[PDB]
Amino acid sequence: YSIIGKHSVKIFSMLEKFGQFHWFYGISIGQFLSCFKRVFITRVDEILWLLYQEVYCQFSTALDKKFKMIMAMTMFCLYKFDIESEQYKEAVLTMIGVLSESSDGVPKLTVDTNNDLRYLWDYVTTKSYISALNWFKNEFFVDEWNIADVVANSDNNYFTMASERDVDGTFKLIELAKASKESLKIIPLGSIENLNYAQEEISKSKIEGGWILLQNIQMSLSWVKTYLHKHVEETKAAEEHEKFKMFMTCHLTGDKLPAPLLQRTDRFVYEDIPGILDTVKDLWGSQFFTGKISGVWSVYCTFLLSWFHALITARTRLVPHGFSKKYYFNDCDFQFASVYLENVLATNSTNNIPWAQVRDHIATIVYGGKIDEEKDLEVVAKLCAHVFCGSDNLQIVPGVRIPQPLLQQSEEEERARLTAILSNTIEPADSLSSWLQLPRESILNYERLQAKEVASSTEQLLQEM
Amino acid sequence: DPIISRLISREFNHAGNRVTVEIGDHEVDVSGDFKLFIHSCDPSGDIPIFLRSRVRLVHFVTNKESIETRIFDITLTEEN
Amino acid sequence: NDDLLKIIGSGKHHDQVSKFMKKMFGSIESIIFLEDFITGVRSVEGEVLNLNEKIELKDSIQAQEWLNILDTEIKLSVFTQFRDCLGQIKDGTDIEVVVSKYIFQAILLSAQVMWTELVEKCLQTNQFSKYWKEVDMKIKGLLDKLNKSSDNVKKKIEALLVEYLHFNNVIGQLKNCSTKEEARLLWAKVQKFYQKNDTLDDLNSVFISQSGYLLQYKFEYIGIPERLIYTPLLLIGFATLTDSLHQKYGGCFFGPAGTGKTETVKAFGQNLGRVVVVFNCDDSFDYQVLSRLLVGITQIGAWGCFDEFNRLDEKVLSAVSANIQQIQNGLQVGKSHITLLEEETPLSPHTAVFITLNPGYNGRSELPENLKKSFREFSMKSPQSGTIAEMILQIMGFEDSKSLASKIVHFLELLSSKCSSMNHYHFGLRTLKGVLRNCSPLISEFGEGEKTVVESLKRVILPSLGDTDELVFKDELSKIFDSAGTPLNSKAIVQCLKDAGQRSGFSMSEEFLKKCMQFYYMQKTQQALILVGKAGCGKTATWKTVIDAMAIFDGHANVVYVIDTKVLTKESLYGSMLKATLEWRDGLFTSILRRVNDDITGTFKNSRIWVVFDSDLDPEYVEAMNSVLDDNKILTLPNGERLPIPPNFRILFETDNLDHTTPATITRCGLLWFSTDVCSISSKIDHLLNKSYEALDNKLSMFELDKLKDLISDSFDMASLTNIFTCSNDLVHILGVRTFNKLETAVQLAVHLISSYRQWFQNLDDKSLKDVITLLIKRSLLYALAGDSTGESQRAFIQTINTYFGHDSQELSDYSTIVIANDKLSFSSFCSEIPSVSLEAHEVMRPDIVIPTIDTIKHEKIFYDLLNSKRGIILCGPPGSGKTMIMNNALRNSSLYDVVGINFSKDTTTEHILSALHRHTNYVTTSKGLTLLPKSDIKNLVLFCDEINLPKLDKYGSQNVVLFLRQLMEKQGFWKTPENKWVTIERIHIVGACNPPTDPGRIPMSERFTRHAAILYLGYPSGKSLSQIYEIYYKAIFKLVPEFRSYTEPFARASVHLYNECKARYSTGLQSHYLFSPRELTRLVRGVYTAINTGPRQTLRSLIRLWAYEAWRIFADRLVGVKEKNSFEQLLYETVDKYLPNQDLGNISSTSLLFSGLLSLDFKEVNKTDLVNFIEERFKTFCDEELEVPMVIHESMVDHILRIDRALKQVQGHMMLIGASRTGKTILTRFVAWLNGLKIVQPKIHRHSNLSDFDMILKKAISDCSLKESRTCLIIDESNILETAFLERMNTLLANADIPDLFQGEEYDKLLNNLRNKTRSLGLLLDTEQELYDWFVGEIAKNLHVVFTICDPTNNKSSAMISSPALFNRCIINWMGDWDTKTMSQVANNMVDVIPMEFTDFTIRDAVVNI
Ligand SMILES: Nc1ncnc2c1ncn2[C@@H]1O[C@H](COP(=O)(O)OP(=O)(O)OP(=O)(O)O)[C@@H](O)[C@H]1O
Ligand SMILES: Nc1ncnc2c1ncn2[C@@H]1O[C@H](COP(=O)(O)OP(=O)(O)O)[C@@H](O)[C@H]1O
Ligand SMILES: [Mg+2]
Repeated sequence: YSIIGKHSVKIFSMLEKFGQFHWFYGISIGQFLSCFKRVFITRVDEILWLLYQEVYCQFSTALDKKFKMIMAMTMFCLYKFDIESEQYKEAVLTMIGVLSESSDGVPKLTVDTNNDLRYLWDYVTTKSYISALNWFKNEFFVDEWNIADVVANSDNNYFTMASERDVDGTFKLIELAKASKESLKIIPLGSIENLNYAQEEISKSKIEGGWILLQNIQMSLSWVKTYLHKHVEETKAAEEHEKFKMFMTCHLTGDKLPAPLLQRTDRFVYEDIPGILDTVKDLWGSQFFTGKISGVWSVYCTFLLSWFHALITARTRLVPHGFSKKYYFNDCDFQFASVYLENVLATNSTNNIPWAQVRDHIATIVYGGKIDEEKDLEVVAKLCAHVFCGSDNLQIVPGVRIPQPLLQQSEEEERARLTAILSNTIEPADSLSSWLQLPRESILNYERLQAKEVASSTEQLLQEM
Repeated sequence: DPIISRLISREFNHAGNRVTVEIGDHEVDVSGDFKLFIHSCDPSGDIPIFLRSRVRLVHFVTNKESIETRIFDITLTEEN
Repeated sequence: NDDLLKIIGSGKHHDQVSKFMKKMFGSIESIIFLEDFITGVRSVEGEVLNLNEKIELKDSIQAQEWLNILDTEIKLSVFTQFRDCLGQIKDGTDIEVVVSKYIFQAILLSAQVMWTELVEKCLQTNQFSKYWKEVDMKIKGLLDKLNKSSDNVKKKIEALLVEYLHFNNVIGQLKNCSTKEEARLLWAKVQKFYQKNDTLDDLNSVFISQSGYLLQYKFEYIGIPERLIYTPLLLIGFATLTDSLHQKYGGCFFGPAGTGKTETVKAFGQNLGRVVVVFNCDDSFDYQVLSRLLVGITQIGAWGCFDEFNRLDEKVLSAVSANIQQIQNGLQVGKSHITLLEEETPLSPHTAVFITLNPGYNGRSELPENLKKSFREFSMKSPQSGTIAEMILQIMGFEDSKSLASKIVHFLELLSSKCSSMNHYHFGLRTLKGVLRNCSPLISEFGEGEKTVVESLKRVILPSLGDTDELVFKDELSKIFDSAGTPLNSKAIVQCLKDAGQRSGFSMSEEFLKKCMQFYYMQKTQQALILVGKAGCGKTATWKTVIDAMAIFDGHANVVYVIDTKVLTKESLYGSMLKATLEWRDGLFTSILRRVNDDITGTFKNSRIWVVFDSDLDPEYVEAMNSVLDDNKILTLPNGERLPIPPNFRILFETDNLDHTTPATITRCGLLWFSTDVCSISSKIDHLLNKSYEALDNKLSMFELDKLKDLISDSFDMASLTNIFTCSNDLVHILGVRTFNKLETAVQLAVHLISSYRQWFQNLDDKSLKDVITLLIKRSLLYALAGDSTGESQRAFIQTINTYFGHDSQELSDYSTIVIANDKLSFSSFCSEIPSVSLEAHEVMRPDIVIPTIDTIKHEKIFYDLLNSKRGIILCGPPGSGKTMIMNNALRNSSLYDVVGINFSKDTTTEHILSALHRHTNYVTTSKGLTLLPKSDIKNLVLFCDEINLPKLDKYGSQNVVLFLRQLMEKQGFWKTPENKWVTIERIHIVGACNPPTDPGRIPMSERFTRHAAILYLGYPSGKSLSQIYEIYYKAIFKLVPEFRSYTEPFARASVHLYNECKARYSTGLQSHYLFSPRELTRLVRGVYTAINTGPRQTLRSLIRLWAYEAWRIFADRLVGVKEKNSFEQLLYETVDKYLPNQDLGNISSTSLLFSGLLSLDFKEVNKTDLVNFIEERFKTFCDEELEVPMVIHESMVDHILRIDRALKQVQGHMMLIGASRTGKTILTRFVAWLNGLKIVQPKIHRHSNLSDFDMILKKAISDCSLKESRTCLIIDESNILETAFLERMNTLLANADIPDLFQGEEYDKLLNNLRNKTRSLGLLLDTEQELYDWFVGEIAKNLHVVFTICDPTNNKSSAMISSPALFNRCIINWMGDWDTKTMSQVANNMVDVIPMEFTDFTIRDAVVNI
């Protein structure tokens, strides 16, 4: 048990250290105990490997993709350094050293002596970064739990799922409630009315047993520490209450949630990022709900914007190559752009040539508003050059051309036509370089960097203990 | 503060009936049914060397080390 | 409420409401009446609005009712004055006509509307050219009408100019476009001002179009505000603003300060006929007031801007941000009534909220989350400068504004890429705005031409450049544009500059004339000048020379106030307010302005006033003056005022560096960077000589003087010295001072040494006379270049001097001197002849006792010579090297000078210097210097400032105490800090000692202060002189044991060997406090005497052990650990065996030699067994009688008890104990103190204790020690020292033997009084003030005993005790840091003395303790 014991502190030390880097990354001793009990319901060797697996299965969920892979590389070294050869130890470390900028060398080869390790260096040597990073995850041979799975297994009425501002799992929770047990209630926390209606629907849903959601709490936070902090703590009658689950959405980058409330509630990180085409299809999808105030022509411009927005967002993640810093673009940015588009058509003739100041105003006020660096300001503009001015044929991406509205002029049919142009296309493997006009060589540079960041923070963690 | 100081070192002036301790200025009577305990919440906090040497330091701390001790109890209940 | 109550009360009056209008409108200042009727209102700008209908007023009318009519009519009146005017211009009327009849806000809007209508048509036609020239004409027309206009209408024209310029610019840009699409793009970006010729309700009739979006001009009065110049960037801001609002969103711009975020929000308001309410958030602003304002804004439908929103305190920020959401959410939805501040108040939909976000230390600030989907965030950027420059050139009187603007920018842009990246170089727009500002008066001289531009470029840019960059400027200025051949004002000023310096003593060098020229021309334009350069550049010479030249050229007198900026506090200087009574008293900077501004009783109109800041400049101080540096020219009080500054009143800043100041501060002033020294090394000497000659004319006849100045010229030629000054560098210089700044130390000395022997020059041989001169000049030249050198280096430099001087000319020797007869003229050169001292045993230790050496006399001679020159001396060197004695002996001996000792510490104040002086100085108000502070008695005074490189420095890094001395050395008086005037110090000299600043503790001093000092490095002596010196010390104490008179040399030789070895074996590398010096030797010598003077007749076996005990207590008590302590046992053994060879010695370890006067009547070695028993009987007693605490007496305790005993017995008894904890260092102290019959005072401090508390505790203990004769022991623990000052107090208590600050002023007089009472009582009356104090101090010095108990010396707070010199030098450091195995077992044994145990295996009790 000492051999079980020594490993488990070094594991807890590692999970504890994530809570130092980030506030949401918390772990109690009870959470580790409850996890180790699940491990039961060469004997010692298997029980040990059962621990490493069950810890990776439960605590992988409450971290983001970067820290998933940091914990993977680490936990793998925490096991295999004690278990395997010393020949093994410097070989895998000499590999983690190459991924990081610490050193670049060739590890120890013995024919058939090590095969899993022979396979890993092949990933690192093929300059393929993301694959090498995931190698450590897969070597755990765990089924990596989906938010649903986590929720189902979980035996608590509360959850707080943080996420980057790029996405929101609010819509994932809709399909999660639909697929099992229904009962979905989305509650924005906005202005006294929202909080006031909110606290009413809180006390009543738990007696009723419906699922409830508290959208983007972080903004209405002052209230949380006073009402929600006490309310959720007092509700150990929520144990008594009908099968009901409360959900809270956070933002990782943002105001720090009360730690007591946070540690009491289960934690997840939506990390789930849509492709360009799917975001285009998702932008265009709602747009039919609006009704009709404009011409058939406009729907073409709204389609154009759907593509545009989905292309800047795609680029937002890849920095430095891409944008200089992280910028966040919203449904607000699309809204303010759409409204200027309706306005330019409401003030101008249906002659296509109004195009010139459509770009300036989109690229410098609507979207270039938050942009401060001259470098990035050009990027928004150069995108507008491409997305907006088109005659007859646009070719947004290399696969897809959008032709300008036809003489038939049906507003029904053009929606259906422009939806059809989405359904014809199949998003290539190399989207990030083919569709976003930046080079492939840049994308690899980025892949390298996030590798280096996982590789570093792991080495650092091991030396610290 | 320093004033408790004489109460921490067990220092007194014995008298006709009374046991007096100097606090800051006034010499005050000690009962003897009187007890003293000092409580601290943060182990980051550093206490003065005068206190730390005359004080019986006891750590009621829920450590990482506490996991090693507690895992064996749970392991043995499911092993033997 | 208060203001509201006055208005309801003042209804009777009516007229008294006009005061409050300024507030509740923003635009207007006062209201106009015909008593029953209101004729109109006037704006804060001056502009007078007359209403259409004059509003009638009656008795039974409410303020509420009448004012509500006024708000209505004031807006109506503005539409009337708009349409009246719009219509007129449409009917072809000259804009100069309209100006005189219509309020600006009306004519502005009429312009916009007609402009727009004429350009709107012009886009179809393309007749841009016809309308452009047309507009250009209106521009020129408006411009020249401005020069002949009344100040009020002068604002109106200017404000319109900003607009007309924008009009033409946009037409221009339109004319030029490649296509019609290009033009129709550009036009959409602009604010286009339309009117509805369709509709009713005229205050809604005007609207504004931008980016497709429209915005109703509301008709609020705006007055005539200072209008922001339109830029592309500007329009953009206005464009985002409109784009937020159009979708019912709040505008928010983030970005760095100075990007004019709120000014935009204000400007965007005015353009739409709105006065924006600006909330300056967190200028300690009430939430309750904002909460009111927010309701007011949502009711009135106003626009509100949060000026720098991010800097608000988190609870407030939450509260406010939540409120704002109500408003922004109310509007987005269009809720009729919104609830905010727990009430249903309605919302005008005309309401909007604006937020400016300055960046934090972290980064560019963010909106709270809730506000993110409620506001639109925008990034303000500095304007690309070209565009701003063009306009500015246009306004002045253009010539070719487009060409100049492009060329000016390119040049500035180019300098940036071409010049070196140098600290203070700013080529940003600020700078070009400056060049352009400087241009306006220059145009007056020349033309609205490029040439005037070119002059202004070199007038601002060049005086700031340094020699490499000085040409890049010239190369690229003529490369970019060439203007002129010849300079105006070329002859006139120059002869007034040469004649100034001829008179002043200076040389007109290529550089000095330049930097004089640069200056002259800059005063003219700039009111604030900066002069930066190395100490001894020539600044104080340049400006003092130029200012002087202007009184010859103009005929205008000057009135100069040179203030050392950082000697005084912001409060001492600007104006300080007192915390409870809030009473405003003047200061220094404000006060000298009020002679000029408040009461110009004499001639000030025709005079010029210059206020110089000689000290280092810093943000804190310039920020409190920034308004005078601004276009304002007015001084802003913290409370009470703005004071306006005349054109006469010029502020200069003379300083050595800039690193602390902001680019902002630079660019308001004119900067004059002194690349190198104005003057030639020769030329300096030249002036310096003549400066020195002037002194002598007042004390030496013309015949004498004529002949002595002849001598100087022929003895030293420049050719010789040139090599010598170059060789100066090729040496090690302690307390480094540059060669140029050493010069004054030579010449003053040289002249004094030659003026010295003037009588022997009358009659002596002319060949021999040269030899006396040449020698003195060789000597004065040595100390002034090599005086701060090793002396091992001096001797090297001596040959270097002789080498480069004529070979035959009188050689310099190491100890070289000139000698003359008592009663006869004689000549000869003899050196190194020395007295011998004989002193009795009692005399051996005496605070003033010097055994004259080959080097005592050497130093003392030079040292005294420099004072005769009257140059401040800095004595620099190791501790115990004799700086203090040499200085003290040389002066305790002479009648001429009298010494005052000031000991400096980490944090010494400039009042401390004054307080020390107040005892020995006597202020007299003689009309000769006004106030003077000359020595109290008639003969000269010497302030000796010991540890001058100890005092610390501001957070910027500026020691004011040092600048204060600098002030005294250079300026010769100082400014009185509270009372506010100049007191000129008379006949007081400054001398200082200090350690090498490579040493720890030490702070580097400003060359601006040290340039005024002669620096002499004194090191340690010989190891052979040390041996010689202490022999004579043993000689005196062996008058007590005459049978060992033959033993004094081996004792003296041994004491030095012990010292030499301890110093080498136990260095600061092992432990900090391992710092030894000849003080230790002298300490040992005396320690030996005291043992003899009070011991039984001594055998040689006694004496050596007597010497050995003292040797232990002086050198080894401080030693930590045991490796080193055993090392000393063997060292002492090694030394006795080499110098005192006896087989009568015993165990020399400190455990075996125990010496005491506790058993015997005489100080004798006592028996270990006899002592332990003596302690046992005394500790029970001490335990019973005094606080009950039980302990075991062990071998170490007895050894320690004796340690403290010898300490506590000596006159000044200072011991600091380093004992870890629980060792008992505090308890043994209490004991030994009680045995010695010493009152134990133990400062009663706690978490809440102020300095004043500790002050009290100290004062009493001091007053009881002299005026009650108490004999107290002060135990200070590390815990007691709570603040920095507390330790500073403790230092003053040891280095001096009083605390001056406790007893100052009237509390000085009370002490002084009480002192006289007790002095008489004991049996002497003491006549003078000094006679009594010296008893008081001397009483403390012998009755107060401070023992320090510090537990972890490793700790950085407890480190500072041992660090501090005062404490370290005057204390006996003792080490108790660990319990040794033997002492542990001894203590354990007595504790297990109680025996529950019974016999076992193996001893039983012996084994348990060992475990
Ligand atoms: N034309 C000249 N001829 C001879 N000597 C000169 C001349 N100009 C300057 N000097 C010498 O230089 C010194 C000028 O002192 P000044 O106060 O200007 O130096 P500084 O650079 O301002 O020093 P700090 O920076 O410490 O104020 C004078 O002592 C003078 O001897
Ligand atoms: N010629 C001398 N005669 C007597 N003592 C001397 C002599 N030279 C040096 N000393 C000793 O050296 C020490 C000089 O140090 P100190 O007076 O503190 O000078 P400083 O303050 O510059 O260190 C004195 O304690 C003195 O005993
Ligand atoms: Mg000067």
